Amino acid sequence: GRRIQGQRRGRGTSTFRAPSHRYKADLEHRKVEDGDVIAGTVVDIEHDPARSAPVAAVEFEDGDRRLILAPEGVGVGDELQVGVSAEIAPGNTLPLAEIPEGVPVCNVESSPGDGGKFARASGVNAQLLTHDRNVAVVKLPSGEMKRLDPQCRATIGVVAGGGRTDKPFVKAGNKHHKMKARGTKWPNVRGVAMNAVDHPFGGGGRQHPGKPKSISRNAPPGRKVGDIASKRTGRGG
Amino acid sequence: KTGSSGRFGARYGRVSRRRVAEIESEMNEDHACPNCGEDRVDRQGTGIWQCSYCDYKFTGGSYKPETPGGKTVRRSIRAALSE
Amino acid sequence: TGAGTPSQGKKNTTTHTKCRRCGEKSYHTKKKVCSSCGFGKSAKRRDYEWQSKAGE
RNA sequence: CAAGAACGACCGUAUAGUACGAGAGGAACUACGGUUGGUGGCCACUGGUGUACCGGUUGUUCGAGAGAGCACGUGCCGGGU
RNA sequence: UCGACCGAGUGGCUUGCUACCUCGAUGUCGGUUCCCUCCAUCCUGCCCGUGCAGAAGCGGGCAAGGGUGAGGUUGUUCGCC
RNA sequence: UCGGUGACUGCGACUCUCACUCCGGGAGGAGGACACCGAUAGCCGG
RNA sequence: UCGGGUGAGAACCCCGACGGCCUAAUGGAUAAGGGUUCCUCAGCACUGCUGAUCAGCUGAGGGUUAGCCGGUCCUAAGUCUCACCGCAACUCGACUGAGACGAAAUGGGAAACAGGUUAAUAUUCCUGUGCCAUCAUGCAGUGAAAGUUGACGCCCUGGGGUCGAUCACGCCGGGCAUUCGCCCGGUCGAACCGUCCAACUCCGUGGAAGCCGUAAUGGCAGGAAGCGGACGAACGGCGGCAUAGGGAAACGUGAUUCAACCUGGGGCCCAUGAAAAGACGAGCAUGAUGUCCGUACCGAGAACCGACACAGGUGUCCAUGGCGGCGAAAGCCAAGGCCUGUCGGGAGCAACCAACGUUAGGGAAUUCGGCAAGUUAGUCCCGUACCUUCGGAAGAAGGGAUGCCUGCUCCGGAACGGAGCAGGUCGCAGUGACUCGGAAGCUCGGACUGUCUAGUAACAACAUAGGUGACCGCAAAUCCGCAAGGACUCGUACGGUCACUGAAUCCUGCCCAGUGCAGGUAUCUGAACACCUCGUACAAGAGGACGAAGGACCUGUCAACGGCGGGGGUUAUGACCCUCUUAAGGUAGCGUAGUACCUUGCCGCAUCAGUAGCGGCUUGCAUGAAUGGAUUAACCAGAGCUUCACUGUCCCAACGUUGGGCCCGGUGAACUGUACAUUCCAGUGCGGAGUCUGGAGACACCCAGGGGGAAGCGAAGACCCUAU
RNA sequence: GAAGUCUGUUAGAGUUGGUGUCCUACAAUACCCUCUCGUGAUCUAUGUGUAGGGGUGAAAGGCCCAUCGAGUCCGGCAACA
Ligand SMILES: [Cl-]
Ligand SMILES: [Cl-]
Ligand SMILES: [Cl-]
Ligand SMILES: [Cl-]
Ligand SMILES: [K+]
Ligand SMILES: [Mg+2]
Ligand SMILES: [Mg+2]
Ligand SMILES: [Mg+2]
Ligand SMILES: [Mg+2]
Ligand SMILES: [Mg+2]
Ligand SMILES: [Mg+2]
Ligand SMILES: [Mg+2]
Ligand SMILES: [Mg+2]
Ligand SMILES: [Mg+2]
Ligand SMILES: [Mg+2]
Ligand SMILES: [Mg+2]
Ligand SMILES: [Mg+2]
Ligand SMILES: [Mg+2]
Ligand SMILES: [Mg+2]
Ligand SMILES: [Mg+2]
Ligand SMILES: [Mg+2]
Ligand SMILES: [Mg+2]
Ligand SMILES: [Mg+2]
Ligand SMILES: [Mg+2]
Ligand SMILES: [Mg+2]
Ligand SMILES: [Mg+2]
Ligand SMILES: [Mg+2]
Ligand SMILES: [Mg+2]
Ligand SMILES: [Mg+2]
Ligand SMILES: [Mg+2]
Ligand SMILES: [Mg+2]
Ligand SMILES: [Mg+2]
Ligand SMILES: [Mg+2]
Ligand SMILES: [Mg+2]
Ligand SMILES: [Mg+2]
Ligand SMILES: [Mg+2]
Ligand SMILES: [Mg+2]
Ligand SMILES: [Mg+2]
Ligand SMILES: [Mg+2]
Ligand SMILES: [Mg+2]
Ligand SMILES: [Mg+2]
Ligand SMILES: [Mg+2]
Ligand SMILES: [Mg+2]
Ligand SMILES: [Mg+2]
Ligand SMILES: [Mg+2]
Ligand SMILES: [Mg+2]
Ligand SMILES: [Mg+2]
Ligand SMILES: [Mg+2]
Ligand SMILES: [Mg+2]
Ligand SMILES: [Mg+2]
Ligand SMILES: [Mg+2]
Ligand SMILES: [Mg+2]
Ligand SMILES: [Mg+2]
Ligand SMILES: [Mg+2]
Ligand SMILES: [Mg+2]
Ligand SMILES: [Mg+2]
Ligand SMILES: [Mg+2]
Ligand SMILES: [Mg+2]
Ligand SMILES: [Mg+2]
Ligand code: NA
Ligand code: NA
Ligand code: NA
Ligand code: NA
Ligand code: NA
Ligand code: NA
Ligand code: NA
Ligand code: NA
Ligand code: NA
Ligand code: NA
Ligand code: NA
Ligand code: NA
Ligand code: NA
Ligand code: NA
Ligand code: NA
Ligand code: NA
Ligand code: NA
Ligand code: NA
Ligand code: NA
Ligand code: NA
Repeated sequence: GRRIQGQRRGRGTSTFRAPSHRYKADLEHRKVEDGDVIAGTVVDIEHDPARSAPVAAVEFEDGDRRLILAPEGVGVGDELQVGVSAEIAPGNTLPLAEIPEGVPVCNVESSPGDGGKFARASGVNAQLLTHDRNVAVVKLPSGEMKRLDPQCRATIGVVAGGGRTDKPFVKAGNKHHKMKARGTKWPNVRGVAMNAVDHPFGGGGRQHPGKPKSISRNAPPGRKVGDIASKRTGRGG
Repeated sequence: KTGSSGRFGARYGRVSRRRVAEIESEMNEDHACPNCGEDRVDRQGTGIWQCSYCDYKFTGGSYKPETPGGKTVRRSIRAALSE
Repeated sequence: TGAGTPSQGKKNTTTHTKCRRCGEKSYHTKKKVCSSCGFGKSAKRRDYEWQSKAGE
């Protein structure tokens, strides 16, 4: 048959790529020398076209101006701090070690100095639970308990723009405009609505998969479609 | 009541129209500014809030200035002030 | 719209042009590559054994 | 020599409330009148057409008036040899 | 007047059988329009019988000149109304 | 065939750092003889 | 079309008149593309749907002038080169780094106007005037890089304001005029230099506790109005430029509406709307320099693409010419262009055909089906049902009005803007043409807008929001690459990926036996290396021990694939207990269905009559729950049915109009052709004969017709079988 | 003054019926009337990217220069039956 859609994706052609040239900033914690703090002032709040969430323009002391991942409740004129010694306030970035257990936190590094990885999307947060000289235990938005180096830096607060998904798109057009800002191919034709040549679920005199949807982890690309390595399906049971 | 959802005519069904009205009603309510306390805060765009009075511009929820999550942050700090 | 005569009307685009190297009108002014002699692709001149019968 | 169906069929009246029949009911020969289907022709009559013609009238252009052009092969409407 | 069983046939309108004709193609079903024909006759003409009083029928003979129309369902042919 | 004692190896359990890998501008940090990669074997594999 | 010109020759080459055609184009300027087609002279063998004295044809010659218009410079999505690395290798390959390329209408951008001129170029030449950049000199400065600009989405809207158009009133010229006195054109004048400034923002004063302000939002003791000031627009006003230029002349005043251009206010985003060179910041004068490339013409019913002078296709600007009217609509008419969507002449001009008009009475009887046609129509007033997601349904339906003339009223600053009143008055008809809905009901499907088989399918199919399940903590899940590497990703679970269902509403039952996925697993099974035994002076080989994933086995899971029967016991639908296969045994619903064989099921509605349609019943050949069930307002070039209205669809056809057809001049193909051929009725023959046989008929040639036959022409049958 | 809102041959896009005209065409997909959309998932120019078991596909096996259930060119090639 022919390569399936998920196979076209990997080639990285225009249709599948993010509109990266229209994106504003790669949001990463600024680097501090060591054993220090550094302060900046929030100059502006703007829209982040990669995230559909707001972002804060900060002007730092050493003269550096950059966008940062903004938690809720940050505004123009606010002073923000980054470092070991920074105050504990929404918008400040500190190592997990210096943060009080029980404080909500965002833009958490997976490895120290990586700029941050976890809990970056609208309204989300990580919950810092446990300290140690060894390990910091963090609960991620998915609910997973994550053991992290205490030297991993996080930002205090929950990510801004919470409640984004509360409103229905209501119409195809609204989805459309969002999808233009993303690395996605849209709209979505059901495999079952295709010809056999085009998809494992394609073909037949009526629409139906014609094989179980739960597919093995070991299945090759072009065959791995439907419910991948599903531990269960449905609702009940 | 249809609310702002009247712009939709007979389209889209009841849940979607109802939720868009409710969300947009609260979005368009008078909001008290975190700075000056006046009721002059409006939405500039997604998650972006501004006071027409003192000009303060700040981050908030997508459709409302303050979210339950964000309201918790402030508390969790003080609860950790005195261990 | 017919793929025939009606679609022929839109063809005002210049592609293949006289090539600086070989003189054929094969230099594709959008690719900057000559389809005849290989200019812009290859320092060596474009040539293939399939251009003649196998035994000559 | 050639062609034709150039005619086919029905209803009604007189016959007769007669013949027949207990009654109920109810014919025919013949002579008339009409209808239908087909056929050939014709245009006084009725009807259609009639961008021959005459009138009314909208828009616009020729300054108005008068008189006209265009509006699809008559702008439209009324009449019609 | 209806007419079983069994027996003998005629037609070539159905259906089946055969695989003789055409696969370098003989354009489908139904309908329509237009022409000619057959008779095993539905009506009309002339008759015979009657379980033929009359009237209305039923059955049969000769006979193919003319007629055999309009509609509702259905693509329908057919058929039902 | 009677036991203190090299080395080799089957076995499953463990700790290191020094290759190798990742993070870090760096100092260093996280991993670590695993993983990656090379070779081979079994299972699945329209 | 008439008359004329030229010529050997004139229907179509040219002049005049008359008559027409085009109005977002058939006019004006251009992009691509063409490439000399442009202009002139001389021609007619070629090309030109006829002819030609003409020409985009033939031959010769000529024609394109730039500091200011473009290119050039900048950067965009991207692209290439070199280095690095990969590859057996490269003209191949992804990253990273450096460099370069990448915009002629239509991104950014130093600077030009007016007049004149040629057969053919002109913001380019000529005249006049202006402007920019660089450099040199001199004066000033010595400030100089912070900042501003370049530089930005969509929707609504105010103010400023030019051209145009219009009004009023002068002047100049023209037209009409047997009457009226009206009608048309013009009334000019640039870049640039100087100057003015509304809005926004700000300052001082002031001191509002209900005022200020808007089309609207709004504003304010954190200081409103008012007053004063700072900064500060136009391709705009004003003055110069200008006794420059242009005009035959006059060579103009005011106004309204106001494209351009300027400058504000509001609203929207699960959407956030380039970048860089450059400019400003940063004075003046006098000189010098400003090279290189493009420039003709067409830009299309004959200069482009489509083999053609092809009815096709092909981007931008002129969206402000008049009447009309809501209008960039129709219709009519200017400016401008054309008679080249290029063969003509003749016949009341027949039949027949294309495209149309009218058609008495009837009114869907036509037909698969109202297919085709028709009806209705603009605007205002009245009035408006079921249903409904409360938005709709709705222009529901239905009813009335509509012109002209005379005099007025109201809103508004006013319109050559709008809404009314009274009186008069003509026609069959006042949205008088034109423009311009027919309406109502029942059922099915898909919720809706959207997508699709370029070229027989536009639908019920795809998409969609919405619902759901699955994978994944990012050194991830998923995917591309042989590799070097890469998309997702300037992303991080309110995220991506992978699937199913398909708005809303009420819902979504039972089954884990098989299959799939996933987890677990004492024991069983489970390969190779290493290890042990035998064998071999070594080796082949035979066996053993150990035991990964996987499997057996166990468990979870159906909004996973799918399944929901047969046969029996016992108060509408139905109830419960069983058995068997094979886990369960069809719940809520819906049901003769777009699913029902029997089938035109039965009953009812409707019709004279209804295999249709609708409702009810319903044992369902073979309904049923995200293989989603039921149902549903709104929507629909979707499928079926009914009613009113309408009508040449029909009864049943007629007459007329335009272009053909027919005759004449000129031009001038193709299909097809074994031969013979005036056939007809029968027969025969491989069973479907103009040609054989028997008869019949048959004088030759030509015109027009509608197509019975040549199993007519067109295509080595798509159906069907056969081919190792 | 909102809307993937309505009317609308504004421009522009699309292509339902006529199974009309054409069917050796004006045209190897045309003409006319009718019809749908026309502030948006809109239409469009120019530039640019994705390449053949590959792309692209709101999915029709649609489209990738009159070529598509695997483009085109040349070669294997005088393929084999
Ligand atoms: Cl999304
Ligand atoms: Cl018929
Ligand atoms: Cl140019
Ligand atoms: Cl305003
Ligand atoms: K055959
Ligand atoms: Mg990053
Ligand atoms: Mg969702
Ligand atoms: Mg919305
Ligand atoms: Mg995209
Ligand atoms: Mg889908
Ligand atoms: Mg399909
Ligand atoms: Mg497959
Ligand atoms: Mg389905
Ligand atoms: Mg399905
Ligand atoms: Mg094609
Ligand atoms: Mg060549
Ligand atoms: Mg006329
Ligand atoms: Mg009328
Ligand atoms: Mg035939
Ligand atoms: Mg007889
Ligand atoms: Mg006869
Ligand atoms: Mg295979
Ligand atoms: Mg010429
Ligand atoms: Mg001659
Ligand atoms: Mg000449
Ligand atoms: Mg780039
Ligand atoms: Mg360049
Ligand atoms: Mg430009
Ligand atoms: Mg010229
Ligand atoms: Mg100079
Ligand atoms: Mg020119
Ligand atoms: Mg022509
Ligand atoms: Mg005629
Ligand atoms: Mg009539
Ligand atoms: Mg009627
Ligand atoms: Mg009928
Ligand atoms: Mg009939
Ligand atoms: Mg119709
Ligand atoms: Mg007034
Ligand atoms: Mg039905
Ligand atoms: Mg639909
Ligand atoms: Mg098609
Ligand atoms: Mg359609
Ligand atoms: Mg179609
Ligand atoms: Mg669908
Ligand atoms: Mg979904
Ligand atoms: Mg979803
Ligand atoms: Mg029924
Ligand atoms: Mg019945
Ligand atoms: Mg279920
Ligand atoms: Mg025979
Ligand atoms: Mg003979
Ligand atoms: Mg054959
Ligand atoms: Mg077949
Ligand atoms: Mg709309
Ligand atoms: Mg419309
Ligand atoms: Mg055709
Ligand atoms: Mg393009
Ligand atoms: Mg198919
Ligand atoms: Na399938
Ligand atoms: Na037979
Ligand atoms: Na044959
Ligand atoms: Na037939
Ligand atoms: Na007879
Ligand atoms: Na019938
Ligand atoms: Na001519
Ligand atoms: Na000025
Ligand atoms: Na006008
Ligand atoms: Na629409
Ligand atoms: Na199961
Ligand atoms: Na199972
Ligand atoms: Na089922
Ligand atoms: Na539609
Ligand atoms: Na007619
Ligand atoms: Na014939
Ligand atoms: Na059409
Ligand atoms: Na291929
Ligand atoms: Na070959
Ligand atoms: Na073969």
